[PDB]
Amino acid sequence: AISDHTSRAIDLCRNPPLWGTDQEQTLLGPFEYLESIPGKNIRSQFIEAFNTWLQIPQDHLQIVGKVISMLHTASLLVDDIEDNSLLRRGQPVAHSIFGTAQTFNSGNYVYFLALQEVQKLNSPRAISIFVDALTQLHRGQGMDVFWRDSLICPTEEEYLDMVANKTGALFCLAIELLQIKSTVQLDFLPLVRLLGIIFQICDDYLNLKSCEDITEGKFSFPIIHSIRTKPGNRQLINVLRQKSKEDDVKRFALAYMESTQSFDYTRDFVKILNGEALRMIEDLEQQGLHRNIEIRNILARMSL
Amino acid sequence: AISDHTSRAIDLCRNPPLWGTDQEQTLLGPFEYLESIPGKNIRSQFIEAFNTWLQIPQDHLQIVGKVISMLHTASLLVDDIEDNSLLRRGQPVAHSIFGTAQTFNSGNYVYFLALQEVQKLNSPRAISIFVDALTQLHRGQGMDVFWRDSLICPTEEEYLDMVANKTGALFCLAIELLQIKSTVQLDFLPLVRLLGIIFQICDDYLNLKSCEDITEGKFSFPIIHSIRTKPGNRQLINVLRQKSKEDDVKRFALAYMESTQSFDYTRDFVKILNGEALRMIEDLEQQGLHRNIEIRNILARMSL
Amino acid sequence: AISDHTSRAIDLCRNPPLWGTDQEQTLLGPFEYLESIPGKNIRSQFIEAFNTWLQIPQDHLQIVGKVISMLHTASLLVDDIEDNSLLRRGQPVAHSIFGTAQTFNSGNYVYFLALQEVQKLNSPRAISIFVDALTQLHRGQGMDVFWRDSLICPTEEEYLDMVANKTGALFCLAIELLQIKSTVQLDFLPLVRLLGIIFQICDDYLNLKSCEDITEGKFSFPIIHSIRTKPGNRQLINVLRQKSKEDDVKRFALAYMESTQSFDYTRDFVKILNGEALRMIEDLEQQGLHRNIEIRNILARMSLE
Amino acid sequence: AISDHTSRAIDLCRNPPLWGTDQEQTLLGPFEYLESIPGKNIRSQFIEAFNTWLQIPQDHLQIVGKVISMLHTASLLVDDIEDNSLLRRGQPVAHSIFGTAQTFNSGNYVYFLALQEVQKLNSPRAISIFVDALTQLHRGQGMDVFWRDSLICPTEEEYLDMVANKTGALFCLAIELLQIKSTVQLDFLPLVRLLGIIFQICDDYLNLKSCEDITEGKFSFPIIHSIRTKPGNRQLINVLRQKSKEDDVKRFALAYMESTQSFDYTRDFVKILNGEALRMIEDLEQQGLHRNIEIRNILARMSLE
Amino acid sequence: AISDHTSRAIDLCRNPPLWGTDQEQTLLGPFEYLESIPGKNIRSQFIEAFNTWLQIPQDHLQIVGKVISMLHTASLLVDDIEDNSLLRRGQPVAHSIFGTAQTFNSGNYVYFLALQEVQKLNSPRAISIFVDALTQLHRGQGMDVFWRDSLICPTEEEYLDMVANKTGALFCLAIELLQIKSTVQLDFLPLVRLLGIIFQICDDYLNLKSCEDITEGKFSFPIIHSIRTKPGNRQLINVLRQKSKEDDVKRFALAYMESTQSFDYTRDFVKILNGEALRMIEDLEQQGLHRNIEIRNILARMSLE
Amino acid sequence: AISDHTSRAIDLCRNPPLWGTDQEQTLLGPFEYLESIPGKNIRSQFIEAFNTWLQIPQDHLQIVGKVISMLHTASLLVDDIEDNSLLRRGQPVAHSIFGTAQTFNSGNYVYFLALQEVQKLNSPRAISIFVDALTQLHRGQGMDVFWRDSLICPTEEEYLDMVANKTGALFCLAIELLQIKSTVQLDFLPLVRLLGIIFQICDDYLNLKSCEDITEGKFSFPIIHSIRTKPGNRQLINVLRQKSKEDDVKRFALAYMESTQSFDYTRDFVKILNGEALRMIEDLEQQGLHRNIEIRNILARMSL
Repeated sequence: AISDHTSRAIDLCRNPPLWGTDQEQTLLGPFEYLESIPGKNIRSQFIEAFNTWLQIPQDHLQIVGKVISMLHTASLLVDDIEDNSLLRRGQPVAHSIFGTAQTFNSGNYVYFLALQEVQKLNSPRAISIFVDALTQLHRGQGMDVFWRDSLICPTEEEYLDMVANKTGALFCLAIELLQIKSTVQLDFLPLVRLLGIIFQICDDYLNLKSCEDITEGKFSFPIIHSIRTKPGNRQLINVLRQKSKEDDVKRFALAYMESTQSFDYTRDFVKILNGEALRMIEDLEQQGLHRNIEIRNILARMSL
Repeated sequence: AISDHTSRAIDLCRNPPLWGTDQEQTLLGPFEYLESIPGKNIRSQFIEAFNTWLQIPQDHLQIVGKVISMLHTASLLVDDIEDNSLLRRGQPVAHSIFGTAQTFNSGNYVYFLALQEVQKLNSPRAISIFVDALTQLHRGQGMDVFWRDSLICPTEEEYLDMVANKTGALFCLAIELLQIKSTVQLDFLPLVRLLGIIFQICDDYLNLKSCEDITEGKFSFPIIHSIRTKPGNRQLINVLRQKSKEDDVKRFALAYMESTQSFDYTRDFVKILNGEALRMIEDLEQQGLHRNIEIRNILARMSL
Repeated sequence: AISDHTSRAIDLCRNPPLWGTDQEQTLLGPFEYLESIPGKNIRSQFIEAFNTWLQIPQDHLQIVGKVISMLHTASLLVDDIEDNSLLRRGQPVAHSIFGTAQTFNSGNYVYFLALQEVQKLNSPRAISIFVDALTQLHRGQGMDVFWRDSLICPTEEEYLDMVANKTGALFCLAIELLQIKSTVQLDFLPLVRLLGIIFQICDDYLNLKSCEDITEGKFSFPIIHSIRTKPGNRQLINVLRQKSKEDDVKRFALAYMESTQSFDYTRDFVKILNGEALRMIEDLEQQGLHRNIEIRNILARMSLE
Repeated sequence: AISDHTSRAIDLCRNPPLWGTDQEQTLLGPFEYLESIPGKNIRSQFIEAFNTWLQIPQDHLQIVGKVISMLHTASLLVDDIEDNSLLRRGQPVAHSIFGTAQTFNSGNYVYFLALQEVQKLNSPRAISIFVDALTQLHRGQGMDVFWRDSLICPTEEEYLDMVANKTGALFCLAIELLQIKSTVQLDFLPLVRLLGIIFQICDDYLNLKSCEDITEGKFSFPIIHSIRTKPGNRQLINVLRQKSKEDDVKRFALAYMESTQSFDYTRDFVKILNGEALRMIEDLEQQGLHRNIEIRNILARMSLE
Repeated sequence: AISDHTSRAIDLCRNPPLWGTDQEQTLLGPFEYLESIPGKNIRSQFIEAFNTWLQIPQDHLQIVGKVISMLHTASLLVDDIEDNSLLRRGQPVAHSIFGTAQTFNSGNYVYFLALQEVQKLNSPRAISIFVDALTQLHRGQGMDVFWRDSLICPTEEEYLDMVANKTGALFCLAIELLQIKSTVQLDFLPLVRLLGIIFQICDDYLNLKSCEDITEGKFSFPIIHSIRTKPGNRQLINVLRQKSKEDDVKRFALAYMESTQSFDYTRDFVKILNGEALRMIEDLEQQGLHRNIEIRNILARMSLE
Repeated sequence: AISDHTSRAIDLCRNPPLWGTDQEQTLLGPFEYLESIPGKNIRSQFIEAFNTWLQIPQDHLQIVGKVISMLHTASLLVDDIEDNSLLRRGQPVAHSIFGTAQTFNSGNYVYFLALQEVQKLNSPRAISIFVDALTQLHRGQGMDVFWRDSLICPTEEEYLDMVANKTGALFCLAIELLQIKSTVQLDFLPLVRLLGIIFQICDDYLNLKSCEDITEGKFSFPIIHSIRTKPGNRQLINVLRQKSKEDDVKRFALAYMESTQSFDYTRDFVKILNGEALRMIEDLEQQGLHRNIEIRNILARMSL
């Protein structure tokens, strides 16, 4: 009896087995669960906005879109595990059904599957950009969680660097992966970085004053400004550390934020940055590129 | 002074900052904490033993050892936080001091730093092997977590394929990385897979009999044999489900496993596998290599 | 002194004492607590509906009703302890007030008091039926607990067999206890078994739609259908394993069940079973019995339309 | 699809299935686990000792022994669940492996299996005795649990009545089941009641001084004496209420009980009871029976001197 | 090295050091925490109301008010830690931030500081009243804790005597301290005792029906009445023993108390006591005192109608 | 019905009831338990030593002894509650049987009963000294607890004055309450203070040469000296913050204490103090008091 078992073990050692579809369906549970929920789909619009300038074939666009979607969904899974959230897109979080271990494993597995997808493009530069983007994203996530846990308020420059590490990396990688097969070889990166900063700043106001950040202890842009500009009071720190859900705490925080006139400061920053972005877009058009209605639509569609 | 700020932000957008040491130091906290504690360090012996046949320079050996050490330590962090452990190498786990999210981020960051290090060898084959090994490791870890959480006892074959995915991948990657700059191009992979299987089985035996697997609900070789030898008895599986810390339950589990004669089965299994490994070694030496005392020493060191 | 105490003990050994009323009132605490809360009382209507066909005297009817009520309440106590519930009939459970040991003891004591009450009828058949019914009830409860604890989804046939063991036994015992003193000696067992299955399926459906089963991790008819209809998807099985008390998880589970079309399956099942039950009722009446409005009313009260 | 399922359900309603061995093995897990552990088995010797006087065939003896063993093991399971114990016979309790619900269901199922086994003897007297014994056992267990939970110290007479209900019922049932087929129709009940009282008192003494009762907050014979002899001191009762696992508290409790001189009281009590039991035995032998060495050996084994 | 240190030690022995403020502020942490939070301040109204009949100077009034405030706050700290409370005056308890030993020490230190402040009035009678009042308070607190821990329901008379010791002592001491310098030398003590009893009963009523007493297992007036009127029912006692935090158990307890009709009993009790207090007030005014609006106001404020 | 109960309540208000013995036996229960265990009764010998000079009647001596015994036992109860101890005089602590609330109430009740006993002496001075001594004791206990729980190491002088507040107060009170009826009227107080400090230092020394202070976190004289010198190596501090009972965690502390040679420090300290105390006894002997060898016997009996 033991001889047959040992022989089978040795034979499998000589000839490794083949991966099956059922096991892959087991390992990709949380990923599919979070992918089934409909979303905003901003990155697809961002990608098709830049294709009027580049004009690459279709299959390359499909591959890039697939890679970006995979990476974004995996990042969402891991980030929700880290921040201890409770809802996402109006539905329960993935680890409220499957657990922490399964969700973490699924996210990492999706990362490496996405890396496997890039190798079929046959370009070392693609591997280089992929690795650098992933390193930047992990740096940004680590700094965000470190600041949240240690209760040390960052300055504006540190927060902007963290945001450029955490959010703009995917946009920059998506734009750089398209330029491989294009005949246009200008430099689009500053525009993409500015757009990422604008997007992140806009989604920190429209989350409070059309408040889960207070409940989760987030350090957002208006919160940082309010903390820094008036160090004479220590009520916002205590409110953030309490992690309360009652409406009284949220109302108090909203009243204190309104008192210090932070919202107008955010509005002015966004309006100056938007003007600079429009100037950047205009400057690129005289280098030999046609007008871009879609990029202006994307820029104007969000504003404070 | 909005225009003093906006200018700084736009300047950083056009010219990105540089990563600092005081930030990499805090992103690598748990990694260095776990690396400080010394361990068995078996992989270094495994690498040095195989170097007799390959005979490669020293810088390559140092690079490969560093990569393997980083991968193993990151895997240890992630596995410890997934399995809900309390001690590691006789000291408290790293995630009881720094937290969960910090350990997660440190592990992933170490993965991608190791990927960056491999890129310096200037070889696409290295990237291919690295990606395949990481995919295999994540597959194995996911299968372990699934079986443990949902309470199904795997068969012997499924457990062996799982163990090959989780454990033998690192050994195979380490051996394949050295062969790039080596002049002998035989096939060592079956031997490495068999050695990995032997290592895992011996570890599973030594953990119980010289009991955290009983407390954590792990499925091991003796536990699988004891459960499947008497399918009409449901005592061991219930003990695994309760997840108890009491010593009486552990003593009862050990007595029950001794009743079904599982440890003898494990010993005979390992003996046959060791005989096959020695025959495999002797087969290679007839193709034009020299006698290797180190591999025989490491093989005979762990006999049950 | 020691002599007086020893003499009293020896005398009590020779002549045992008599049971009192205070101690019985102490031992019957949880039973009276659960009995004081008003309920639906479907079994009384079930007994009164079949009495039209049998036409037995009144005293036998009172005795049988009392026995059935005792057994039902004791089973409810034990079941509520085993399933780890929090509310019954809108009120706290008995073991949230009296503890677990007292409730266990009271339930078993009521079982054996009910067995004592049957003995006064002077019929061995009553003892046989009582023993068989209690054995079946314990078998069903044990299988339910085993499946819930070990996390195995039963097949539809296994679930139906467990339901027949756990729920229909009381109905069968109630109907057979009446036939001892009746001049009608036909066979009513298939009808009562079908009625019990219909009762349980309707209760399972009405628990969720119109969600403590999701919180307790129970395996019901729609949950089994939803789990087995898409074996490659493992969301409902994980939701059951987590034992959540949040509303969003319950809403997600209900939406997922609606995606697989389980409630329609349950409705069609119940419709076909009701048709068969009406056919069975009509063939009995052709054998010499009268028309029964009450059985039709109790059958038509539970229509998932 | 739906038609086949409905037809199968209806057919199983008409023809019920058969119980399998695979499910009886599942339901009888804890019972077999506790049965595998060896024990003293005093009841077998108790049955053998009385058979010298009665001289009944062997098959009846085997049946009675089986029934008594089943009842004893089920009562042990339920008592261990209710007592919050940790070890039995040097091994973990059953509900530390299987849970509480499965153990309770197994105990009740074994009760009803034992009741089924009695029915094959074809005697109404057996059923009567069985029901009375089970009622007495449940009364005793309930009274013990109530006193322990509510922190009321019973008097000596109340404790002795509870002990007679809890322990002596099995001995009485065992002796009376043998007398159905015997030609000796004397009265043995006072002797068996006295023997049960002696058994329980000796066990209570040997548990502490050859201390889980102190950890479980029990009210035993020496504890009752120590509490009642000095009503102005409230140290032992507080120690019982704290439910401590430390050795210092147990040593303090033993020292305090030695200060009260309770163990001597227990020894003198047991000595007088043993003398009365021997007198009772000798009274029976002048009515026509022979000398019984076995009962004298059983009596003399339990001397606290 | 060791010839200087010794010199400093002997120097301190010959001339002791002087107590400093930076340590006194450390020893008075929890006291200032609890004193900063605003309160009802009923005792100030009680003192001001009785001053109309006495007409003493202002400095004495300030001293007496300070003493009473310190005593009340220290008692609040000690009870709060004894009763395992979680909230006080809508804010977290002091011992959840500063620890337990610190609050213990602060309470005792405030007791003895208050004793030191009474020595300034230069009167032995003040010391006598202070010692008697503190002894009475400790007796009452001890009896309350004993009854709560041992699970014994006091009778109405025992509860009333404990309340008189626990609550009325402070009022009696406050009135007797003011009368030292007053020129009116009648007996006001029975009225003060009646007022204290009324205040405690009203607080017990308002705590439940305007429920932490249920969570902590306290025995109050309605709870005692409900337990004692139906001694054969053991639901409220068990609810108290479980020490639950759920809302369902509290709702059930309130419904049970309403079934017994305890709140009407409390209301009638308070009404009759109020009438007697008003008659007592009117009796004193016929001996040569003026009309007192304030005492009538504070008496009519404690009406449960 | 209601009328009878209301009449009884009003009658009780008119004529208050009388205290009973069955209630005193319930509130003075956690105390009579501790009073039964035999002890060293050092204070009785200390009182009897000083009576060879004062020559007072017997009744006053009995009263003073009773008062001191009550105060000491109540202080022991409260101290054991505060410091979270497990044993006292080889027996379980009182609050391991009766709970915390009952023991605290018993201690305070005994304090006030002892105060009631002093009033029978008919002397305002007695009340004054009683109140001052109780205040000093509470100050000392509070300062110790604060230092122990806040983990701030004190210096030598503040520790010494805390000890004078905590321990010497009872000795000073006992001696002062004896001089009321004595014709001899000099100043014995500095001798009493020095004797108290010597007693405390000797007991603290013998505690580690006869062990639970390390487990609890007591700041001994050798521990204070060890932390003062070597203002480096935070191991005795941390050892005193792990509250561990393992032999190992204590096997080290004794070695670390012996490394700095604190034994010689304590021995020299106590020898100098003993010489000073002997000299102080000699000087007082010249004012006309008879030779007294009881005090010298009680000083030499506990001497290093």
